[PDB]
Amino acid sequence: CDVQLYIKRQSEHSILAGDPFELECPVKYCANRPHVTWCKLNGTTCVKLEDRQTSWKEEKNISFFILHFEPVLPNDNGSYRCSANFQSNLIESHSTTLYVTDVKHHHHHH
Amino acid sequence: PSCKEDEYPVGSECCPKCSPGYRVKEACGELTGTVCEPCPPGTYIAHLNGLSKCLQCQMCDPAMGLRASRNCSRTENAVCGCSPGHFCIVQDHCAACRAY
Ligand SMILES: *[C@@H]1O[C@H](CO)[C@@H](O[C@@H]2O[C@H](CO)[C@@H](O)[C@H](O)[C@H]2NC(C)=O)[C@H](O)[C@H]1NC(C)=O
Ligand code: NI
Repeated sequence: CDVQLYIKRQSEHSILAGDPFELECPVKYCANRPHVTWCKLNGTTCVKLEDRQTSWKEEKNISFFILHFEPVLPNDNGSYRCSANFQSNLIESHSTTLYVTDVKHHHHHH
Repeated sequence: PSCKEDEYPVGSECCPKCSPGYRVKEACGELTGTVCEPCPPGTYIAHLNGLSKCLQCQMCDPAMGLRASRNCSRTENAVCGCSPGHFCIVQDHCAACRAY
């Protein structure tokens, strides 16, 4: 089989700071599961993530490498990418863009 | 055309650039990501890139009184400086040194 990452071009999500949320990077493989990581884009560099962290959920013919936001903070705004090392090669996914609304400082007047 | 800092143009749409130390082997689609490939020995790329071939490593010929102040790696170019007891006589950086 061919390894590949299935994030759609211009993927975006709109979520509330304060709620929990997961991003799911769909990974295709068959033989050995590849080492996957997530990173947030800050311009030129994609800085890797490790503090509030990741996990796998495996489905029939496609698995999901999951970045957990527990809860989502206001500063979690921005673009995110997963990368997969398989047999020395590297697959760079389309980024997905989180638009977090700061519920604390957001007010309905009505 | 309108690609973000981390994306590059292929066809009429944008695409994820490869990491430093890697070149583009196969281009993205609408749903699929960009396949990247390690730079061969003696080549490098220093930044996020959509290059299908890596750049050549700078050489530091000892016959020109040059020692490598830093080696070439896949992610970094080699930078030539002068060898023990030598001073620069040709300039971006030094390309030749004479002895004292
Ligand atoms: C660049 O790499 C060369 C080769 O790996 C280094 O030169 C070696 O230095 C080590 C000591 O650390 C010795 O074991 C070898 O005999 C040296 N090899 C040769 C042919 O010179 C060099 O020091 C490195 N320079 C830097 C700063 O990265
Ligand atoms: Ni509202």
